[PDB]
Amino acid sequence: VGRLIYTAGGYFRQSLSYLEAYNPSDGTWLRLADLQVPRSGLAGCVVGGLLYAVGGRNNSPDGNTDSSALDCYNPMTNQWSPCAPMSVPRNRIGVGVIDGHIYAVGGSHGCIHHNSVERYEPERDEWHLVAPMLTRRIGVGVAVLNRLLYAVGGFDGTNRLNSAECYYPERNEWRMITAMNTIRSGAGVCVLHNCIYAAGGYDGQDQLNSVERYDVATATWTFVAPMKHRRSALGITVHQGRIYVLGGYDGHTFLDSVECYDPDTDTWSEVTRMTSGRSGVGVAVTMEPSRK
Ligand SMILES: [Cl-]
Ligand SMILES: [Cl-]
Ligand SMILES: [Cl-]
Ligand code: NA
Ligand code: NA
Ligand code: NA
Ligand code: NA
Ligand code: NA
Ligand code: NA
Repeated sequence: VGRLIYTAGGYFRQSLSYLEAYNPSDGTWLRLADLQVPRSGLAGCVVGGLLYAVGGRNNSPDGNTDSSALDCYNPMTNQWSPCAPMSVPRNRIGVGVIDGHIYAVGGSHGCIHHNSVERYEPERDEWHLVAPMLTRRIGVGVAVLNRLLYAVGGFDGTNRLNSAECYYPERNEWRMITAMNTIRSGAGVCVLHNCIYAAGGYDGQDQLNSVERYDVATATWTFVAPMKHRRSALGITVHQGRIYVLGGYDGHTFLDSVECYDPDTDTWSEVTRMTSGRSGVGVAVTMEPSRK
């Protein structure tokens, strides 16, 4: 019945295997089954109650490799299971879910900065390429609003981006929308109360604490209250009508801070500290694990 905030993987000196679940009510962190492979720069999402870990990169003292992997965690068994991999490795990926399908957007593979996009069908365990973005985007933020897919910011290999573009599944076409006020790579992007939020990131000079919100009806981005802590490569999710931001990098430290945005008051507050600081996590929300 209760839902937890799951954080998977991340980076602190090397990529991490942690899966931990935060209970915003009783404050606990539950330590769950490790990822099969340590990964940073991955994304998390939930479909049908199952948690998915998508893409990323294994930075290890034995060597570094970008990842095409898709893996699925079932809270009712506390077990990970592999899925079919993506067509290419995608480090610093963004993902969104439309109609029960997972869209993997952008990211990098070595020196390749992807504009390509592909779609996963859980009911067939198959990926299929769809139309590529207008822009190559690593560290791209992704959100779904009214069954359209939005790709926000990122880094094209040369320039960091304030542009955003919108994918129409029925047309299989990408269209540019209004750009953000601020250039951001590695921002946290999510949807809350029918608006897209973009929090934090890196503009090529500073890590950011500013937060802006996109309203489709007006096609305008508007600043809201900034986070307490500047952070790039943060994890973000929505739980019970509030945004949570987890970890990240502030130019000096890998943060363990978790901040929570209340839209009704337009206020951020620090609510917990992760068990260790890290950046580049995948985050999503689903039902708590079966006690056993
Ligand atoms: Cl590509
Ligand atoms: Cl919820
Ligand atoms: Cl994520
Ligand atoms: Na592992
Ligand atoms: Na995500
Ligand atoms: Na896989
Ligand atoms: Na298929
Ligand atoms: Na960044
Ligand atoms: Na707005």
